[PDB]
Amino acid sequence: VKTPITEAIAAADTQGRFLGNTELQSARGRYERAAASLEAARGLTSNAQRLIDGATQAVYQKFPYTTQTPGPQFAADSRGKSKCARDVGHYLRIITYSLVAGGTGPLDEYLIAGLAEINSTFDLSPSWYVEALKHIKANHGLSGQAANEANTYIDYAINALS
Amino acid sequence: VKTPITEAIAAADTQGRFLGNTELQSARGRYERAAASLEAARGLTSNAQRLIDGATQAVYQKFPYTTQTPGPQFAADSRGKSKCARDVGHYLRIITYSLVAGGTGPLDEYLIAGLAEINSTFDLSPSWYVEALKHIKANHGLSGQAANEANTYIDYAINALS
Amino acid sequence: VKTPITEAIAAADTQGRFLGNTELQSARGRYERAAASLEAARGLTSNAQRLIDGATQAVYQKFPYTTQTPGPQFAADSRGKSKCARDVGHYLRIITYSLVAGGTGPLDEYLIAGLAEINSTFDLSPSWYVEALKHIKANHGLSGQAANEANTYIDYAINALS
Amino acid sequence: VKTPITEAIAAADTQGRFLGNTELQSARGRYERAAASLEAARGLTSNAQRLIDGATQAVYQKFPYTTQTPGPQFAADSRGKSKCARDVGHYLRIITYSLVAGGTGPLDEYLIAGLAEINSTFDLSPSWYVEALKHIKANHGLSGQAANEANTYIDYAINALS
Amino acid sequence: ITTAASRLGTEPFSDAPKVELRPKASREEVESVIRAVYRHVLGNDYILASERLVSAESLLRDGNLTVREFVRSVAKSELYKKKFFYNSFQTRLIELNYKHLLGRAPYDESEVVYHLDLYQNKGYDAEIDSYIDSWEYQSNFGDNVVPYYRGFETQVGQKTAGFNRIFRLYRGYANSDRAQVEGTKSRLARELASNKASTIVGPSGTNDSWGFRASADVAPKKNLGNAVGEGDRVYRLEVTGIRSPGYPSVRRSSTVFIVPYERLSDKIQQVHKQGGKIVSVTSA
Amino acid sequence: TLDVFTKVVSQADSRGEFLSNEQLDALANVVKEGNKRLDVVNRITSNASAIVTNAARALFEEQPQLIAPGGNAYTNRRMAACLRDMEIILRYVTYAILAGDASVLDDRCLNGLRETYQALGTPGSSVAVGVQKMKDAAVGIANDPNGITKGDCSQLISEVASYFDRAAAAVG
Amino acid sequence: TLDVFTKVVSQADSRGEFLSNEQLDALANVVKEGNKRLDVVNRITSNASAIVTNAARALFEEQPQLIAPGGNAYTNRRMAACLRDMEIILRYVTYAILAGDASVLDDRCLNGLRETYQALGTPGSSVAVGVQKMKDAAVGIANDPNGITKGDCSQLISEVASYFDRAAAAVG
Amino acid sequence: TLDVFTKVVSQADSRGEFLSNEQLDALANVVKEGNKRLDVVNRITSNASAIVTNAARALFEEQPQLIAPGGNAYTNRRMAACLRDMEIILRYVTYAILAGDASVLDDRCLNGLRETYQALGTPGSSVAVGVQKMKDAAVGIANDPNGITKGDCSQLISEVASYFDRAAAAVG
Ligand SMILES: *[C@H](C)[C@H]1/C(=C/c2[nH]c(/C=C3N=C(/C=C4\NC(=O)C(CC)=C4C)C(C)=C\3CCC(=O)O)c(CCC(=O)O)c2C)NC(=O)[C@@H]1C
Ligand SMILES: *[C@H](C)[C@H]1/C(=C/c2[nH]c(/C=C3N=C(/C=C4\NC(=O)C(CC)=C4C)C(C)=C\3CCC(=O)O)c(CCC(=O)O)c2C)NC(=O)[C@@H]1C
Ligand SMILES: CCC1=C(C)/C(=C/C2=NC(=C\c3[nH]c(/C=C4\NC(=O)[C@H](C)[C@H]4CC)c(C)c3CCC(=O)O)/C(CCC(=O)O)=C2C)NC1=O
Ligand SMILES: CCC1=C(C)/C(=C/C2=NC(=C\c3[nH]c(/C=C4\NC(=O)[C@H](C)[C@H]4CC)c(C)c3CCC(=O)O)/C(CCC(=O)O)=C2C)NC1=O
Ligand SMILES: CCC1=C(C)/C(=C/C2=NC(=C\c3[nH]c(/C=C4\NC(=O)[C@H](C)[C@H]4CC)c(C)c3CCC(=O)O)/C(CCC(=O)O)=C2C)NC1=O
Ligand SMILES: CCC1=C(C)/C(=C/C2=NC(=C\c3[nH]c(/C=C4\NC(=O)[C@H](C)[C@H]4CC)c(C)c3CCC(=O)O)/C(CCC(=O)O)=C2C)NC1=O
Ligand SMILES: CCC1=C(C)/C(=C/C2=NC(=C\c3[nH]c(/C=C4\NC(=O)[C@H](C)[C@H]4CC)c(C)c3CCC(=O)O)/C(CCC(=O)O)=C2C)NC1=O
Ligand SMILES: CCC1=C(C)/C(=C/C2=NC(=C\c3[nH]c(/C=C4\NC(=O)[C@H](C)[C@H]4CC)c(C)c3CCC(=O)O)/C(CCC(=O)O)=C2C)NC1=O
Ligand SMILES: CCC1=C(C)/C(=C/C2=NC(=C\c3[nH]c(/C=C4\NC(=O)[C@H](C)[C@H]4CC)c(C)c3CCC(=O)O)/C(CCC(=O)O)=C2C)NC1=O
Ligand SMILES: CCC1=C(C)/C(=C/C2=NC(=C\c3[nH]c(/C=C4\NC(=O)[C@H](C)[C@H]4CC)c(C)c3CCC(=O)O)/C(CCC(=O)O)=C2C)NC1=O
Ligand SMILES: CCC1=C(C)/C(=C/C2=NC(=C\c3[nH]c(/C=C4\NC(=O)[C@H](C)[C@H]4CC)c(C)c3CCC(=O)O)/C(CCC(=O)O)=C2C)NC1=O
Ligand SMILES: CCC1=C(C)/C(=C/C2=NC(=C\c3[nH]c(/C=C4\NC(=O)[C@H](C)[C@H]4CC)c(C)c3CCC(=O)O)/C(CCC(=O)O)=C2C)NC1=O
Repeated sequence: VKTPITEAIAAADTQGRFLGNTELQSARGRYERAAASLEAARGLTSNAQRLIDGATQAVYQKFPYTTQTPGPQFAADSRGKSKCARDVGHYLRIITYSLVAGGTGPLDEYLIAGLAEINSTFDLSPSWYVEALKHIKANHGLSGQAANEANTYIDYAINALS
Repeated sequence: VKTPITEAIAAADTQGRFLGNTELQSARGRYERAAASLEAARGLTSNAQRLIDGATQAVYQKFPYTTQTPGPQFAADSRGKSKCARDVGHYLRIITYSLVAGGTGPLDEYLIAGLAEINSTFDLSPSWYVEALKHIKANHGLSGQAANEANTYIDYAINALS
Repeated sequence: VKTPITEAIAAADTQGRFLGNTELQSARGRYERAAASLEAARGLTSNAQRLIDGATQAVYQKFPYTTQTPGPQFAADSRGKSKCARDVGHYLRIITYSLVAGGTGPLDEYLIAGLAEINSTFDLSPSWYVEALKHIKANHGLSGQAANEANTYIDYAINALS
Repeated sequence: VKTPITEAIAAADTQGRFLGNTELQSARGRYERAAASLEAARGLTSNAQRLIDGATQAVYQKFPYTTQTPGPQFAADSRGKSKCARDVGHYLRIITYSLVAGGTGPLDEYLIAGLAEINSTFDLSPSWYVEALKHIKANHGLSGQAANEANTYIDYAINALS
Repeated sequence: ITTAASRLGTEPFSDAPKVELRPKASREEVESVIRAVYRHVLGNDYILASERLVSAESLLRDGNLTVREFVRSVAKSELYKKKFFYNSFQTRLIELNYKHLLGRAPYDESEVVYHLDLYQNKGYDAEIDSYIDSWEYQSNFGDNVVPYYRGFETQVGQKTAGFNRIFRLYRGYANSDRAQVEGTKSRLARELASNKASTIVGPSGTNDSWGFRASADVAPKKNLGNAVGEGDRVYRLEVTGIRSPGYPSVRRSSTVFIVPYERLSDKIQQVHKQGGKIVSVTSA
Repeated sequence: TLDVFTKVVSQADSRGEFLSNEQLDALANVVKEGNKRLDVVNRITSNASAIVTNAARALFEEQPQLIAPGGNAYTNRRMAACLRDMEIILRYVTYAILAGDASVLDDRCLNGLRETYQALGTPGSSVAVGVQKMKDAAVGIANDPNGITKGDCSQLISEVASYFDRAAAAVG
Repeated sequence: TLDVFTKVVSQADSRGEFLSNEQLDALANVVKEGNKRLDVVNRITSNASAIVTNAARALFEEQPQLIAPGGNAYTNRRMAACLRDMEIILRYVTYAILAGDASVLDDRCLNGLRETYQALGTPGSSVAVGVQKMKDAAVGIANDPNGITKGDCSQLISEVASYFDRAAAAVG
Repeated sequence: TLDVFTKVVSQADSRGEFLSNEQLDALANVVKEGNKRLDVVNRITSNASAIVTNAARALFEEQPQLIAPGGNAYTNRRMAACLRDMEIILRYVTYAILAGDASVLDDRCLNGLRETYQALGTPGSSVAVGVQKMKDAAVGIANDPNGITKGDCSQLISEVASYFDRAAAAVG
């Protein structure tokens, strides 16, 4: 995983030297950033049931054919819609993981590695989850400097989908 | 050279990816550290003629034989003492360089690379400059948080001598 | 270890070929050299207690501060002077080892590998043992062509210190 | 080329160190060997026309078919026998070269490199030149220590043919 | 190569023993393997004691480590990047990693194309893993054998255009490859996609003139014109350094001349009067 | 790889004197504008893939012969490579914005781009238009205030417009 | 890689005392027998290829099933490899004769030969027999005086017969 | 890597004739002066590190701008580059003295030194002064008799002064 604490560690490991002031200043940049990021994670965990209900209904109204077309890949049957709230319910965990970790580590290790690899096989269009995250980007209800911190990881996932 | 801005750059270069929030938080750790480090550099540049006079006389009183023993390596003649104030006058530049750069880059690139390599050849004992820097460590006159920042680079040079 | 017998062996090993006349002539160069080198080792082993007493007292008169300055590194206390005769008593073994082996093998493997590595840490100045060996170089009492051959291993150790 | 002088040089080059006493003893092994080897070369250069006449006639009596069988490879025609004295006249040069150089350098660089490579193509049986050299081994006329030195390079060429 | 190796300066590589790593541990042979790794991989740059990577070495003493895993670890180290990767172009590096890790100059441009799409998708640290985990590495270098230059011999399957890109890579044993006057830029990025093979220039003193690089818009190697000469033999002679009369007379030193046969004998006499040195004439 | 700080360091190393007072006064201003520098760099990489596709369509409309057969960007491979590359300008531009210096931009993405095209056959001019179509959209993305505090960064945004103009004019 | 000299050196290093007088008296004898050591080593490498083929025919007669199909040394390739292996015994034996010590013989040609055969299927006993057939011919080549000065080297030739017996018994 | 012997060998190989009698008479003289060649080579490597530091101080006094800031040998690292290197002239010179030929000196330490400096910025004069300050001290170290038998080696010492002058004039 990648964390700007461990980013300072693994960089000093390859040179084989002690933690100088170069790696040390990377730590307090992570520390005081957490105080604008931990209540950025509290805004998402409190609103957990709102957003996965909101983004799933936003996908169906954006793409009206995905409720009607017969196929496993789509959401015509009940299982599909049961797998719908599982998927976007899985996205909001990693965003709260990567906000709390303070880096794009959990987004790298758990979501986007091989994400373009599976979507070619199961013909899941990535533009489905683009509109899903863009609903969360506009309706997460967070405000201020802390909100900006929660806004980048949403946009970092979108550029990984495309 | 090594700078926790460029430490964030060269790390993101080998992975071949954009500047995420992992590398970005390493920048503001360097930025707000400079405000306790730039007037830590102003305390040394204003007191430039004091410390190189102070550390040079502190070396002679610590090692009284280095003024008496005949040799080029020593400070018996006048050009030895002329090369005395050149050497410790060269140390205080890099400490003010590495305080302003905010990393141990200029200490790496300009002072300690091959520093143990030359001292075996010219039989310059490194314990001479250990006592020279320890006089600067006690008589710099810096106070507060800024002093702590100027105190590590003095101790980082001492561990490189030994 | 390095020996001009084994120097002929390890060279013929990498080419994967038999001991030709190229490697064979390196052997008798070692053999007839031993007859001027074995009684060069007998001149040192018979005079063992003379030289370690002579070189240790020569160090104190050259550097008079090393008996007065308080520190573990110096010879102010009794256990310093007990460690004094241990160190130069350890040098004369390897010179008699490298004279008998006929190469700089034991000087490489047992003395000078990491010799500049430890002296930076324990602040033992190498110019101490330079003057120690130079007393042995002038007072070993050996004569003739055989004496000259030994003279090289003393000078080979000095260039390794510097 | 390979010479136990240059064998001492190229070995000290890869370690990046000076010519110690390890490489130096390989030189005088080459030097005093030359005095039993240079008049070993004078015994061959004075008897040049004897041996190439002797070895060529020894080949024909050993293999009587090589004078009768029609082919370019054989010695049926005149230009075969003209190429006969050229080949064994070329062997005696390199033996006098490798005796004077004191190593198997010229035997390596000029004779046996690719010697088993060409004889598969031109169907020249190596057992032809085995009996050619064995006549030179018995009829060189060299005696004493010098003869022993000239005897190895003949046997070193035979093992390279087989 | 011998009596061309004296001129080109490749006589030490021509008779160079393989170091290996026999599985019995000994400090000296390990000490001489380590100099053989850092000399070839870092291009005869020097390593100081802070630059030694002494923690890399501890693993090497143990049986499990193999020169091959060590050569992966020196190139991924930030020391090696500080000399080569930061102060250079990415195509130059793809060209450069074949010189160190594989030992040969790049054959085609298509080999190069594969690396970029690997470098983007998986990073530089997985690019060096693809140089090491190649069949051409495993065939000629074992796990316990140092990479050496294979540019000279046949290494069957090589193209000869790559025989001469290796002489564009290093200028002698003595050189750093940061110490060539085109240091930062890729010397072979133009040659790889023009798909021509430029002229071998050897190093200094053995060759009187080392100062020849291929220009941007230079004369074509094979020509069509009879060139006034009565008999068609046409030869293409280039000069290296011209310091003849100044500002209008020489606007461009190192210009390539194409001179036919019957005035070739006077042409060499004009070039020497100009103080220029000839690296090559070539029939076409 | 150089900073604004190590720009002053390597310049003060060549004269061999201590760092002057106004240089520390100027670098103290870079600390104050340091938080605006993270405002502009974070806004580009969030809109990185959206500005690659949007500048690609405006390029391949206005020069239609590229996609067209016989063009340099016709087949799906070359096209993929060219499209992929337009990030590599933006990869090395946003390095230089966060560095505040054009040294990282020069020796990686500028040192051989005008070199590599004569052997490749790609038109230099076409690439410049592509980067100049990034510049008016990258400045426009960082310009507009929506949910950020209002400040003034016209002295800082002009550095970004200089960086694309450095990247454009070195090729075409 | 150890000598007779560095055998005494590394043994005297462990006790940490100076080299005793009789050890220098013993090593002075090795100088006197040093020229006989070059007599014996030069005689083997001159007859190296002649003793590989001659010991091979006596092996492959007396165990005919090896060359025969199904045998371990049947096909030309394995057969070529086996021939090479025999020399490699002689390569590391004549190293040990010129070294005067069995340390070089042990860690290269002895340390894994009895190891490598269980995975290979080669017969250890057969290999041992082949090695022995070298020993009675290698001793017999160095024994006979023809054109050399007569001396006594029975205390030195027994070292060579010990080296092959060390090489034989460590495998079979 | 060539000798005095293999110089005559490769020259006699090109003509394709046997070695003439006076060439063996000349090489017999090299055997007689062979022990003086080991006298001169052993004296340099014993005083190797003492003549590197002593020639360095005389260089860096008489060109003070080098270790002054802005100079090519200013910082500690490059300074060790130069210091480490001055052995490499002496490493390849004493190879050539013991070889008796300048072939090893030419293709390692001479073939690219005048090449490598235009890309490096190291001045030519510094190298020439540095090696020419070694030469008058290396000749002076091997000249004086103290505890050796007196002989005449002026025809041999002039080879050493030729080797440094070959190393000096090929760079500056
Ligand atoms: C894009 C707007 C235009 C374009 C792009 C294009 N380029 C190529 C081929 C190459 N591109 C490069 C570029 C770089 N290499 C580097 O190392 C860096 C900095 C990190 C850059 C920017 C190189 C080296 C090549 C050569 C081959 C390679 O991919 O490795 C192509 C493919 C062309 C071909 O295959 O012949 C394309 C399509 N070309 C256009 O048409 C656009 C105008
Ligand atoms: C100046 C900062 C550096 C420098 C320059 C230098 N140049 C020469 C010689 C020549 N310079 C040119 C240049 C051009 N000719 C052209 O047609 C063009 C394109 C418009 C250019 C740029 C040429 C052709 C020459 C030839 C020699 C002449 O003067 O006619 C020298 C003299 C070299 C000599 O050996 O005499 C020098 C010194 N040198 C430095 O050290 C500066 C850093
Ligand atoms: C922790 C991060 C993470 C995510 C997000 C993830 C998604 C993911 N969704 C999948 C399938 C699926 N994904 C969906 C979701 C959708 N399809 C639609 O029709 C809608 C447009 C859209 C939802 C808005 C559906 C319905 C399936 C089942 C498709 C099938 O079974 O073929 C699959 C393959 C099968 C599976 O195990 O269920 C994966 C791996 N996996 C992960 O590890
Ligand atoms: C930019 C960083 C930098 C430093 C600091 C540096 C020091 C340095 N000091 C040196 C010598 C010296 N250093 C000293 C200094 C001292 N000796 C004493 O007696 C005193 C105890 C002590 C001063 C307090 C003296 C007197 C010399 C000359 C010694 C000689 O010539 O042998 C030398 C070797 C010769 C030289 O060029 O002058 C170096 C390289 N070099 C560097 O590149
Ligand atoms: C410098 C060291 C050196 C030697 C010695 C050498 C020998 C040599 N002799 C050859 C052929 C030959 N060698 C011989 C010699 C003989 N055949 C006989 O019938 C006689 C028994 C015997 C002479 C006593 C003949 C007749 C040929 C021509 C055979 C052919 O053309 O097929 C060939 C292949 C063709 C060639 O270029 O001429 C080589 C390479 N090459 C070398 O580079
Ligand atoms: C044995 C064959 C051999 C030679 C000859 C050799 C020379 C050599 N000198 C080098 C550097 C260098 N050489 C010098 C030498 C000097 N600079 C000055 O201004 C002084 C006048 C002078 C010393 C008196 C310096 C200073 C450097 C380092 C330059 C730098 O780091 O920028 C380099 C570049 C690699 C490196 O520095 O790590 C090489 C290859 N390398 C070899 O393998
Ligand atoms: C020579 C082989 C070759 C092919 C076939 C090829 C196709 C190709 N079609 C593209 C876009 C496109 N492809 C289509 C085609 C379709 N979209 C639809 O809605 C329909 C379902 C479908 C046609 C039946 C459209 C409409 C675009 C423009 C989409 C956009 O601009 O985002 C693009 C990206 C942009 C471009 O340059 O125009 C490529 C590379 N490229 C190649 O090099
Ligand atoms: C690395 C993570 C990180 C980020 C992203 C960051 C951004 C950041 N931008 C700030 C301010 C600001 N940022 C902007 C930026 C702009 N306003 C405009 O109208 C322009 C269009 C645009 C520039 C193009 C402005 C105007 C301010 C006002 C406050 C200040 O000067 O810092 C501040 C001041 C403190 C605060 O907002 O709580 C923060 C935190 N700080 C961090 O620690
Ligand atoms: C499966 C494929 C295969 C083949 C063909 C093969 C041949 C082969 N024949 C050999 C010997 C032999 N080969 C022959 C055959 C001949 N000599 C002559 O005089 C005749 C001209 C010629 C037959 C027409 C003879 C007589 C021996 C014994 C020679 C000796 O013992 O020195 C040998 C070496 C000793 C041996 O094990 O018997 C091999 C390896 N080996 C293989 O693995
Ligand atoms: C320098 C010390 C050293 C030795 C000795 C050595 C031996 C060695 N013998 C091998 C194979 C072999 N060796 C033999 C040998 C024999 N077969 C018989 O029946 C006979 C008893 C015997 C020949 C006298 C055979 C048949 C193989 C190959 C077996 C197979 O691959 O199936 C291999 C396998 C791969 C390869 O050869 O490249 C090694 C490494 N390696 C070493 O580093
Ligand atoms: C059959 C049993 C037997 C052996 C083995 C034997 C060897 C033998 N080799 C001798 C001499 C010698 N042997 C050598 C051999 C060499 N020196 C070198 O440097 C070369 C590399 C090498 C030849 C390649 C030399 C140089 C001598 C000097 C004395 C002489 O000329 O005989 C002598 C002379 C008398 C003595 O040493 O006591 C003996 C005894 N004598 C015997 O009765
Ligand atoms: C200052 C000018 C000068 C030199 C150079 C000089 C050298 C010199 N070395 C000599 C001897 C010698 N020199 C050596 C040296 C060695 N042999 C080896 O095998 C070793 C590797 C090497 C020592 C490391 C030996 C062994 C001798 C034998 C004679 C003696 O003991 O002097 C002799 C004795 C007289 C003579 O040779 O005519 C001379 C002249 N004499 C001079 O007047």
